[PDB]
Amino acid sequence: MADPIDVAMRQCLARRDRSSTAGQIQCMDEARQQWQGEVDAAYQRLVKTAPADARRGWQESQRRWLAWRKDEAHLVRAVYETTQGTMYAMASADMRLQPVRERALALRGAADRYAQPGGGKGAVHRVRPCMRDAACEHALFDMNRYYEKLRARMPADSRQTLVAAQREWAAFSDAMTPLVSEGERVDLIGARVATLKRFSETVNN
Repeated sequence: MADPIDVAMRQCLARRDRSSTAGQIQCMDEARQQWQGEVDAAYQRLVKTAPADARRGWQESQRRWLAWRKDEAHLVRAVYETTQGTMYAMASADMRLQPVRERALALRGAADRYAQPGGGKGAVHRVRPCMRDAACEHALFDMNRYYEKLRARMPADSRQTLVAAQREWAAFSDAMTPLVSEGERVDLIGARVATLKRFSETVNN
């Protein structure tokens, strides 16, 4: 079943008074704010129900997530201020929406797993090097490939915002590795690959 937030956004995008580009973006911005409320609520359930080791681990991940989001907004602006047109304005709005949605669903999945009998066990596990897992190694390889392509295509002024955003993303990624499955670890990297790839196809020097 679709989440009511996404059902509502769908209905919103169909509104007579939201057909303009500003109206479409406003629907997405309203959805993003609602997803941010679900981030905060799922994080609160998690802190109240998780075992102590996982609780501190997730608290660390959220501190790192927030710091990344703060600087990633600067990177989003630096990329899209070199663009023109409503296709790019829409892409930028979706850029802002999806990571909030993603963070909410991850927190929800953990809080649901910790809430049932047994599931709290094994919440924190040891960190194996990414290079043992060909899936992780391939995703990392692509990430650094698109990172370098993006860095080279950006105006010299904003390169420091990519450096800063990516560094805090990686610290967020590291905080998450002990708390999620190897598959989710790979998907965290794959999601960052897709963001950097889109940036590299968008920024205009």
